[PDB]
Amino acid sequence: TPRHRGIFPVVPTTFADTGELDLASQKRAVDFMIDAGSDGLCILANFSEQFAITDDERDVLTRTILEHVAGRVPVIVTTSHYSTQVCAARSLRAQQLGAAMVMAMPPYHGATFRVPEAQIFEFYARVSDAIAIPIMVQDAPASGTALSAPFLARMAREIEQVAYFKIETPGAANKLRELIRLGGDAIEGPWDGEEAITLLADLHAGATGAMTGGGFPDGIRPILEAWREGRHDDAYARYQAWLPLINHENRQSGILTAKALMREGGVIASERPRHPMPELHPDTRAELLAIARRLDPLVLRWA
Amino acid sequence: TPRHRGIFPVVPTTFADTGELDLASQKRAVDFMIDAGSDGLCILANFSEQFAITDDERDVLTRTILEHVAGRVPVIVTTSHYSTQVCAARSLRAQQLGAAMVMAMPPYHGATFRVPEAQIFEFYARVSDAIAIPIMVQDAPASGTALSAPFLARMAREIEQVAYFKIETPGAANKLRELIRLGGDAIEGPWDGEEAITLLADLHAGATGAMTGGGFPDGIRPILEAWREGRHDDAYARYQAWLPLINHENRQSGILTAKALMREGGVIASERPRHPMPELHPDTRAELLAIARRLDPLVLRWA
Amino acid sequence: TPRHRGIFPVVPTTFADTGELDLASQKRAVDFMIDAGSDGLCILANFSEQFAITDDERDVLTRTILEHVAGRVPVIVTTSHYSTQVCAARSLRAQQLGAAMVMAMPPYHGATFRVPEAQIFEFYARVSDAIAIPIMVQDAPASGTALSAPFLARMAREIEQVAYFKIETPGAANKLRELIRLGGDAIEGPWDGEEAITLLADLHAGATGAMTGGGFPDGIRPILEAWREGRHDDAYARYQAWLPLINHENRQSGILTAKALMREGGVIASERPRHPMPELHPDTRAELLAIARRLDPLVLRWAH
Amino acid sequence: TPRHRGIFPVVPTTFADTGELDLASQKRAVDFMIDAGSDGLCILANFSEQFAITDDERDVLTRTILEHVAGRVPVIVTTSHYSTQVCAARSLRAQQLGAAMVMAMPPYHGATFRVPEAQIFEFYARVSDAIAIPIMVQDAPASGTALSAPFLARMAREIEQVAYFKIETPGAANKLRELIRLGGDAIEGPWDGEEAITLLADLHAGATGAMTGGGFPDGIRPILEAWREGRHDDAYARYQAWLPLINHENRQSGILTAKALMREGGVIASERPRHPMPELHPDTRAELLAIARRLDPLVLRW
Repeated sequence: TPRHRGIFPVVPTTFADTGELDLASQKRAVDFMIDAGSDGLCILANFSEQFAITDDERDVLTRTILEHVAGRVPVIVTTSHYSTQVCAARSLRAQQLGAAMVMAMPPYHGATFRVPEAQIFEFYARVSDAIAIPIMVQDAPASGTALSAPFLARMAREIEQVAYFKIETPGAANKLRELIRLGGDAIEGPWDGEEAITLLADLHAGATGAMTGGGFPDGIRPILEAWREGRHDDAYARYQAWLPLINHENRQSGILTAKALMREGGVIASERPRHPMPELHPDTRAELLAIARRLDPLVLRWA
Repeated sequence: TPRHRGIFPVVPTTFADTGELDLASQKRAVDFMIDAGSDGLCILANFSEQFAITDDERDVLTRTILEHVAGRVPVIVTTSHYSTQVCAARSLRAQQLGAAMVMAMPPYHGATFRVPEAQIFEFYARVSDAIAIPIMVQDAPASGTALSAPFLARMAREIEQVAYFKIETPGAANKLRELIRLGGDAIEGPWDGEEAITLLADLHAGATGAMTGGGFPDGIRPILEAWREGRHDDAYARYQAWLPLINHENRQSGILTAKALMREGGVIASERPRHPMPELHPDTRAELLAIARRLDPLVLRWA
Repeated sequence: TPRHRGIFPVVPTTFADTGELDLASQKRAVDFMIDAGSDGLCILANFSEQFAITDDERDVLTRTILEHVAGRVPVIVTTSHYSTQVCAARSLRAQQLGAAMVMAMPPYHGATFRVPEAQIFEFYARVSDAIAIPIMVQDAPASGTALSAPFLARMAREIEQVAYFKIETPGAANKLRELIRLGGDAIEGPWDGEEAITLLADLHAGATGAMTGGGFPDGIRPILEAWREGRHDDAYARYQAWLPLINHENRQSGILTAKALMREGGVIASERPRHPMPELHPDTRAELLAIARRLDPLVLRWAH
Repeated sequence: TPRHRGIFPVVPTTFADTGELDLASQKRAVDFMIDAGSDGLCILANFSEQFAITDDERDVLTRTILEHVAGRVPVIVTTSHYSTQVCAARSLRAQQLGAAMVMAMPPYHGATFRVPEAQIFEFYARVSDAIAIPIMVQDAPASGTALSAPFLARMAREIEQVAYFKIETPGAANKLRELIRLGGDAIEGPWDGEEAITLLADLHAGATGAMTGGGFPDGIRPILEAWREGRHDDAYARYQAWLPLINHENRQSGILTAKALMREGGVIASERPRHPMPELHPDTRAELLAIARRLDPLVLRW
């Protein structure tokens, strides 16, 4: 039934050492992630350092990546913004350029600006009225906004284009179960995230998609395939094999994991983050590569 | 000795009922606030709904307001952004269009993306390198970032343009006390904020400027002048008279307090916030105007 | 209509200089606060430094303060605890010593340990099933726990003893409006707190009670008097006169406001908090007494 | 050269189904965890549901557990409390009953009551003046209190009994690197926690001790043994084998992991938490046992 399933890794934003956008590295990283087996791509998400770029750069990347994907895989464009009209504009802007789906945090700002449920509902309702592609609601700690399972289900049933969900708050597996139980057939895509650290538990709960990091979709995807085909022991086997790398990305190297792997493999030219995000500790990067070389991922043997 | 002191109210951003920028009303709001006796103005701050406007709208508002002010009063342009290079470029642009000062939060995003002290310092150090006008460090809850007084004085002594501070975390008076003690004459501008709810205590602590709401700066300003010339009983008198209005702004009508008074006074065409910020409860608005009509502020008798 | 209304200020916990309980100063403040015109008292709340005392001191203070009150005014005993059975046992114990009402935060601990709505409901339902006195649900920032107006109203409808509420979260006035509309007759006591900083807005919203600081109940009570008597303009004027002192308590002197006023007024022997809560800044203490001496509060003219 | 190192798992608090203390199961739990190779034990911590018990239960549990240990292993008693004198008196009482060490969060309450750095320093300095056993500073998210690495290093270099640390804030490994460098010889034990989820990275950073869950210390301890012996590939191997179980405890079953495993293995009579802590979802419990039964833990053959 669902339009979109599988692994949809987050595309990192590639900068040159000057801090400017490095679009040549950007298309190569997309090509690798496509060649790695991704069922799709999510762009301008938090692992893309979206908070560190400008509206103009955000426009450049939505055209650059979408035109370079050329229809190979579906693309999820992250369009989060406090203003409803801005988010609807970006979302409509994304669909015209060929986006298959838009993802949006609830409206929020910083540590103190929160939006009541009634206006959060209006926010997603009006973005849904503006576009013809489905909306993925992001339930992540960065928003500091509580989206209960009953409220999430209510939006999927009462708002047409609300159909997908990225549950990455603590206890996502239990929340995924309740989201599916309460939303019924309006929950088209209950997905998890957080670099697939709880993927095994979430697949038990009914997750049909995973928004992972971009470093090694090839290493994670067979877990979902083995889960869909009922090969649960193969699922635990691959999960246990790649869990130390997943755990290192989730806890140590963080956002810069994919870029540090893509740079060591010659996929992109510079793994630098945009200042002032701290760069990777040399030992943290050393341990990341040590773990990654026990698993032989495509990123280190692609260029 | 210092370049700036007094009352520097926040200019709200005036939208049309459709949500687009209402530049005609935006110019009227500036002229009223200048006519209310404001020593200066600060634009694109939290009470300007800056988190709900686009980058293009920032540049539109920065030029349009800095052109309409025509050097009458100095203007602080808020340029906060996570990226160091983006904030520095906005800060240089503000300087080129005639800003007397720039205000920037520490780099942050949402509830979870924080920056360590070392990189925060580098952030302000690099923005100071790019400009020749003073920088106002903002110490506010919205950033979720701890900026200790030893670290704040650290920056004022060892970063060239860092000389002004807006203190509005809880216990701001006692923080203003410790900041002035550790920093001395390097603390050129120890200012307070939060709509001047704690102004009297902050004046005791040694505050020389106040960034307040934009609705009634004529009501608050005599307390700074009365304190400037040692009339602390006159200062208390005007503080007690206007504190119920200030308390209603801080606790009830919030960001929209200024636009509600201007719209009632015919100063602007629309007091609507940009959705999804909740609109004022009708009782909250009536109670706001009931207290305002008791004190005869210029905004209700200007058009 | 309701069992209780009016001002219900929080009784501070009086320590000696070295930090042990000063029950002698503890009883004098109780007498003073009743002299100042309190419709009732709340003990062991946040302004009582309840987080800094032991379980044995909690029972000592509950037994001592309730016996010294002698039924003069109703007493709300704060019984908050993470554990359902501990809070329920505390609330039954308080009821047995003469407590008129119990106040309980939702179950929580620290910055990270929270409780789902379904178990918060079960928490209060079991605390209600254990006692025969009203329960006041505390909606305050300290718990870091979201309690919506529909959830609070549902608890008031479906859980017998849940009938009072202390709304202290931001936007308390409009939340009181939504609570009363959704809860109806189940809302016996929609009250506010936060030292009466938002009282005038809250009285507009329908607030029938206030849990304030204990330093100057005589200063705040006339606002609610004039409000229940329809003298709206006199309520504003009284609110405006005492607002710089309320504001100084809310923003500057904080918890220690009541103790600094009671110490200076000779009501208690020591104002000091229990370490490591910082002591009052000298300037902050001086500005507190300066503002108070403009208002002639009983705490600075109590001869007992 | 440090007094204490190795694995010091948290002893959960065993309740009855009714909610009362189940002391009979409590002693069995302690005996199993000692049987599982624990270098020491930590009691009344967060995985013990310390926030759900009263002071009297706190005292009764400290007496019962210490007496049942009889000095077989060193015991760390968690004595956290906002009040300095209350924490000092708890730490002294723990000492007189034979505790080798005390662990204390910085003073805090709920989501809004924080203590400035200077008063935190006085808090630990005063608890140190009152006792003659080492102090473990707990740097954990539950306190909502930021403790920088220079500050933690300063407390140990300048406060006598402050000598151990449990680093559970995010990015613990990189904070442990800085704390170890800054603290110098003054840090007797830089330890990690969080059920050993970051154990490998924290061993790289120089952690010499781990405060884990109580369900399978036999499964985690060989990781520390191999690392101290310099067998880093073996340390990774045992870490990978047990990481699915560690991950499930950290993210899915949580505090109830140890008790659920012990109840299944017959160690304890009831795995329930104290209400209103939610009970384990049955699917979460079934996934936990499925993973544990792939590893032959002592808890399922005790």
